[PDB]
Amino acid sequence: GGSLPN
Amino acid sequence: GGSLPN
Amino acid sequence: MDKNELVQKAKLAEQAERYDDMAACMKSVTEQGAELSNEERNLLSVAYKNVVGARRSSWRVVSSIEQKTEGAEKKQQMAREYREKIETELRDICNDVLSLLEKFLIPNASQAESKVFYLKMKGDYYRYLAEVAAGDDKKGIVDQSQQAYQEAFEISKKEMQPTHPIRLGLALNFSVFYYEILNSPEKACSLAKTAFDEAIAELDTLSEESYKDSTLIMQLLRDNLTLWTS
Amino acid sequence: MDKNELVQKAKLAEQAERYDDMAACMKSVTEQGAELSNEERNLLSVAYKNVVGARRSSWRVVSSIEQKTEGAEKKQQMAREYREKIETELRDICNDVLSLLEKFLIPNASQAESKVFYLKMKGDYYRYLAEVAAGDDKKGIVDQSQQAYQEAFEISKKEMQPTHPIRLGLALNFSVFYYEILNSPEKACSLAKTAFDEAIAELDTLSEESYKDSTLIMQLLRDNLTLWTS
Repeated sequence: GGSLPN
Repeated sequence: GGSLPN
Repeated sequence: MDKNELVQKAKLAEQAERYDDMAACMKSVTEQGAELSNEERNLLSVAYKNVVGARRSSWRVVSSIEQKTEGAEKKQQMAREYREKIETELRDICNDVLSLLEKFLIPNASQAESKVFYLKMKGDYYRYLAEVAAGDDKKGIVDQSQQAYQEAFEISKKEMQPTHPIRLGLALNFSVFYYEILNSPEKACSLAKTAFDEAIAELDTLSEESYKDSTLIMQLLRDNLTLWTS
Repeated sequence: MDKNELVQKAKLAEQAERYDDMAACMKSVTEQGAELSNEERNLLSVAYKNVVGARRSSWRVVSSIEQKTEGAEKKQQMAREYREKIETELRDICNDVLSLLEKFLIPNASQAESKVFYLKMKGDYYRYLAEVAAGDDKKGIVDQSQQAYQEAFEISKKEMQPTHPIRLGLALNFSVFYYEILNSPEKACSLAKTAFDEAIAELDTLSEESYKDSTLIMQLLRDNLTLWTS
């Protein structure tokens, strides 16, 4: 859905 | 479910 | 600064979820000595509730980790130390809120609605101190919370209709105080059921501008009833 | 203090969601000059991502309020001022992260995996600066982000399999950089599709300990593809 999460 | 929320 | 300049910047901080900024602006509004409008009263309430609420949640997490590391000496000592640091932050936040209540908010409260609101807030933040206290200092903390709740409760029942959201929300937190702090599941259940039943018995007194607020608190009163009846 | 004392307290701060404490402990671990384990590397990454992520989210909220108050002079000026305050906080956070990368993290990175990780982090936090920058200073910021991403990308393709989560996560953020910063929806789509297709073409290279991480990033690559293809 976007950039890399944690 | 508990105390008063905002 | 200007009070309106401080208020709308607190509304911006709320949208940005920067509740430290939101509490700082509403604190300076209180420190100007003037009575708060109901809007400013709620902005101050929401701000410090989020500021103290973050420490309460972090305290519960670290406290629980402390008890599940019972047989882990090094891990439990770190959890105990971190819980004590969060506790010190939590006590400073409540002591500031209670300081603002006793110097500006409750003394200058001209209206019964605001006095019930601020006395409930005094009981709430003494209850937050009671959650992290122990011993005789806790007993004095608990009695302060009960005294503020009781006086607010007596004023609310004499001056407000049973469907008033502030009176309903006060009965909600007062019952929580009885269940969680005094471990009386039924001095809370009775209070919660009485507030719910008296609000349903006089549903004609409920206003269009406040009926979704009151109906929501009636749902919460009934949830605590169902949960405590288990 | 002791490094292990700083690390597990950062793990406690993560559970308590106190990311300012978590970033402070992992910063001191970095400032001790020693290379970070992959655990400490991720704790430092998660901590500052949450610290800078709160400002990015608050910046987006206040920035949007600033544009919807276009014909409200007094409200827009306050929104503009508050956005500038959040921006200053955001630039200080990235400048600290970039300072830690250039003094301790990238220079002491002995392994290709860690160097790709830190060079991706340098590109990420320059991208966060590019989100709030303008003019020629922005152009230099953007070129720094592209240089870090590109060098990390070339090392990752020479030293890692296409299913490596760090290589996949690098291609995910690099494509985001092309779409959101350079406004090239297809230098991003091609990069994202190439990373996805080459990972599916060599799914035999995926490890049991990292396959749920890699499969998740492949899902994110495909979501950006679907969204950018719209």
